[PDB]
Amino acid sequence: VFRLGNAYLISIDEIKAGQATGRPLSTRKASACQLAHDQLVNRLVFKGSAPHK
Amino acid sequence: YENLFLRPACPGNISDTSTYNIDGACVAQGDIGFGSAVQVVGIVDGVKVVAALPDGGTPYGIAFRSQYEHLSGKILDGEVCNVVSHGRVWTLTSLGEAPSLFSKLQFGSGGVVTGGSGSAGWTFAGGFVKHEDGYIIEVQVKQNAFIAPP
Amino acid sequence: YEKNPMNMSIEIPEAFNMLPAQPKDLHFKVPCTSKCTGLTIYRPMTIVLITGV
Amino acid sequence: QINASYQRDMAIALPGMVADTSKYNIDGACVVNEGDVLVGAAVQVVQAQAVDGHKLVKALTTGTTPYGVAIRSHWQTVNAQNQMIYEDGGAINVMTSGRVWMLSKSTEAPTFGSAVKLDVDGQEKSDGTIETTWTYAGGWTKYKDIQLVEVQLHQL
Amino acid sequence: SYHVGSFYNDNATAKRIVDVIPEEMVTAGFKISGVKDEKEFKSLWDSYKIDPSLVDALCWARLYGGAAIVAIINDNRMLTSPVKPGAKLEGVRVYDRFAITIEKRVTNARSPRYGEPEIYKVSPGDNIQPYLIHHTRIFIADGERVTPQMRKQNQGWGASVLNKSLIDAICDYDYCESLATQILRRKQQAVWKVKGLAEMCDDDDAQYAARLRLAQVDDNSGVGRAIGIDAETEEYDVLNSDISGVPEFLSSKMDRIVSLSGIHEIIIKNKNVGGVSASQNTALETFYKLVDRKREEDYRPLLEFLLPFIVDEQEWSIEFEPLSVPSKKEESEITKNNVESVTKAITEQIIDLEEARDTLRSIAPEFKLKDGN
Amino acid sequence: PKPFFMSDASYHVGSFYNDNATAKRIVDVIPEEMVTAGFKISGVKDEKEFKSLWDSYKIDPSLVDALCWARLYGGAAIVAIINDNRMLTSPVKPGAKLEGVRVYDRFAITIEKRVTNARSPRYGEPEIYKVSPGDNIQPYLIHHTRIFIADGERVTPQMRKQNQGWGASVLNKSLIDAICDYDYCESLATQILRRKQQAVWKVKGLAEMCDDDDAQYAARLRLAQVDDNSGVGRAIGIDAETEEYDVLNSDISGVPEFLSSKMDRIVSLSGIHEIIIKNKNVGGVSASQNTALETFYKLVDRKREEDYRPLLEFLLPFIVDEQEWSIEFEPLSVPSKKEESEITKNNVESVTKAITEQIIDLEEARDTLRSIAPEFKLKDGN
Repeated sequence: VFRLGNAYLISIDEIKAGQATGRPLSTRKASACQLAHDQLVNRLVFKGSAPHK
Repeated sequence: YENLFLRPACPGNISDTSTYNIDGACVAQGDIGFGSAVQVVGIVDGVKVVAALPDGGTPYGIAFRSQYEHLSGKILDGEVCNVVSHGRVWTLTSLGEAPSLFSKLQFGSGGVVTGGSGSAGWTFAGGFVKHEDGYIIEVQVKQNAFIAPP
Repeated sequence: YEKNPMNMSIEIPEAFNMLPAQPKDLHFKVPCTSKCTGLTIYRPMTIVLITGV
Repeated sequence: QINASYQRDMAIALPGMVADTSKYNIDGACVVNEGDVLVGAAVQVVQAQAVDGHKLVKALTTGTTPYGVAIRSHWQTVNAQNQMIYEDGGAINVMTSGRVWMLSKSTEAPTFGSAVKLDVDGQEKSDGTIETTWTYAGGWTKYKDIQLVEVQLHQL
Repeated sequence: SYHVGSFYNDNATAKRIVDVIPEEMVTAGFKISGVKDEKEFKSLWDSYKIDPSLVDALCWARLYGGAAIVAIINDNRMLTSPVKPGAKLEGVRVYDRFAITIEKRVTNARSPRYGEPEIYKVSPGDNIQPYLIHHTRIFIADGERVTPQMRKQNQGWGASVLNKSLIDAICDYDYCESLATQILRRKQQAVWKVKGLAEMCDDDDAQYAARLRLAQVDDNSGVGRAIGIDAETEEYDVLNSDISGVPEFLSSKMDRIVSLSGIHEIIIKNKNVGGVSASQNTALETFYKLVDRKREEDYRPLLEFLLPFIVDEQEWSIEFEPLSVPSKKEESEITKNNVESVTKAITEQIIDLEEARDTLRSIAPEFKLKDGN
Repeated sequence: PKPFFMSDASYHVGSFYNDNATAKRIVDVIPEEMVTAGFKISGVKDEKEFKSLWDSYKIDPSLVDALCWARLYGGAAIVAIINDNRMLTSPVKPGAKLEGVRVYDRFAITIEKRVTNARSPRYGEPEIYKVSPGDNIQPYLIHHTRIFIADGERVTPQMRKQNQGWGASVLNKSLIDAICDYDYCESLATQILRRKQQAVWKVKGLAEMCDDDDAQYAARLRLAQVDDNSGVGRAIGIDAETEEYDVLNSDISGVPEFLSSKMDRIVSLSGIHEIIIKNKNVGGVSASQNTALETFYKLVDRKREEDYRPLLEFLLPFIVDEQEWSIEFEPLSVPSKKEESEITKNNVESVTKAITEQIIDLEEARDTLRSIAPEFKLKDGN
């Protein structure tokens, strides 16, 4: 069994910054991580990893 | 994504909040003044014994200003001492004019900055102000920069 | 020697305590501190040390 | 018929155990390749994946360049030969900066602030042939028949 | 400028202007009509003790312009499905504006509920998964009224009470105080003319000794002291300036603060007028007018959202107790007047004992009475 | 640039409080009145024994100071030990026992156990508390039922989560520096008073003598001696050619108004008004301090309902054995013989002026009469 992980950065100024409409930058950056995790799981299933056996 | 500046600008204190390291498990032999380079003369039980820089030594860090540990005004013999091993710090100097930015500093006797043409070591960080008919400079200390001669 | 706090003492101004854990990426750091002074002999001549036994 | 009391001291170091909470940096995105490594030994990097990003590491050999030292971990290490090692095809915790206790083969205390030299098998030695840029941090102790030294590392 | 949280938790004036109304409003209390008795109602109310949640919920609703509350009901179903009729709940908790989002949209022609969101997604954080909530369990509290051409840009949510006009009105006050302190510091100056003083080179013991002498001399000047000078070489003069009108300027700034706020001085400055003895009562009743006028528009919907989950009785009404400070002597006299009014002339018509007693404790007395005939 | 061993806000706020008297007043002038106002309980058979237990337990000063540090430090903890045959870590079964109460400040309490079970609505709150007073006593663990945490003022949740769910001090930086500027202005005012008048004496050649000389010492001694003896009824002689004697003066005005404005800012920023913080009546009106005090009682009541009562339902069920009861607060109004005499005569005539023709009988008439607290004693009976 293996473990997976990543991280993201955000600043208080960009938290302050507002947009006319659309999902907030923090929410988009948080959804990107989940999408990356799912894509990596799919890639591990369908392509493998030689160094990790 | 930026680094904040630190306001009081006195000798012996830190000038920025960038990555720094403070080695607080040390003791002093002799007397040391805030803002001077120190050297490691020995190790006892995980404690480093430091003294003021002589001729021929390799500097290890710079004494750091604290308002609880040192009630006298300087560091006294047999006292626990704070030493900065990595970061930007204000140092006493005997120079007259500011050296070139990012040059290599050279330490005279007593742990004062007197040269700006060294081969390797600590570097000038761009700060140069005046203290007491003398000046203060800003040095960037790195951990493995000066290596003890075999 | 004569056991009486008026002659010798060992004092503990602060007992052992654990500071709150500082989190980092995927681990924690838990520091601890305490204070002590050692042995202070206010009234000497009440202690006899026989050496070379 | 008088009472008695006894006093005993713990040991102060272990192989691969982190010396203190000063500046340190840990690489956890590596994978061991072609064998197993010892907790408290230097390792070398073969290649770095361009897209995947995982580094491939193995035990230090002759003519190579050190990159870091594997550290202790009660969860990622496997127990063999009465010691913790990292078996092949698993994530490894390399240390790239900081103070750490390393296995040594020397017989005399070193000089504080001097450069470190290693053996061909990743164990420090006072007169090794591999030259590094790490330094001695002053520590020098001994566990039960095991010799440990405190070494300070900076980023390559 | 825009980080309202700093304004809230640093300046006390913003704290007051955002906090003073809702907490006093809720602590005023309310009464319900159509119920068999009130002792059990008050017992269940102060057993549940949800008023801190109501207070801070209304607080962030006023501040951020939007907030949500969820009440969890004792029911054996998943929290996504709707509710069968009943009167149950075991907990109430509030989330601020940022943790709430609409999830699925209903716009069907038959229901007049079209355009009213049906399902919400809530993301509290605290390493727990965001979840989905049906509308019937939650009530969204918005800020104040705004034009639709910003309502639909703000995703159907209100606005903060701290508009930029009030923000900079608060901001320049501290600027004025700092300038006042500076002007007070700069009342007078002393000048010491010494020909050739410029000829000295700097960072020298000469000027160090000179300024030390200046310290010694000026530390001991005063009414009963005189200082000697040399006429030919150097002289010593003093200049001064006056101060006036600064208190009036500051008072005008505070008056503008109050005017742009909308709650008046006996509440903001906390300073009595002093020159009149009986106008503060009218000032406070005007404050009571404004707070009740604002209460009717927001506090009531909370009540009719929450009560149908506690009351099993069929039909009821809500009354707001007139928020006035009562008082022993005056309340004793009003009880006198009411007790003589209730039975002074009723003895001659069909108004009988059973309804007379109902009337006499319908008005809340200090006179207890056992239930009976 | 901070020490790791423990925070410094402790030292800052503690030193400022124990130093400045205005801090004493601003952080103590509310809670003691709030608690000493008293309260009543209804649904209870009698109140004499209730008062007997209350003043036999006499934990009121502990409560006072507990609320004091809750206001000051932003957090305080109060623990009541119960008479039971179980380990102090274990929960508390229903009962009416208590034998000791004691209070710690913000710094001695930490969280130990947290549960997020979906079944209970209690998930997400400290189950067990670690208490570490120090005083060479090992830190120990207390169940949730035994600890009550007194908090200060509400803060935004993004800061509440940063401050481990604990409030902030009543002394914010604006209040602190507003208080600080007063003393600086006071010192400036004293300096202005000192520098009202200055006398100068110029004599050609005084520059010729060099420092630390007997001639200069004698000259300055003579200057001091003569300056001592000058005045209205005495004259000083000088030489026309070689000496001049000048005097300079300046005016002072507006200083009392400036200080009054500073105090106005202090009272407005504090929230407690003048006749209680400045402690000076306006004097120009006879009956406006009455409305001032009634507004003060209004504010103390509106805040008191939010903090004092939780102590009541935390502690009372441990001493009251009855099933149901109600808590009511005394109206904060100083009574007076006269006015209480008229109110009691009005109440006694209202209770039996017209009840003589209804079913209102003596058993409830006496209850009504002695419910509104009279000075007319009446033992129990028919």
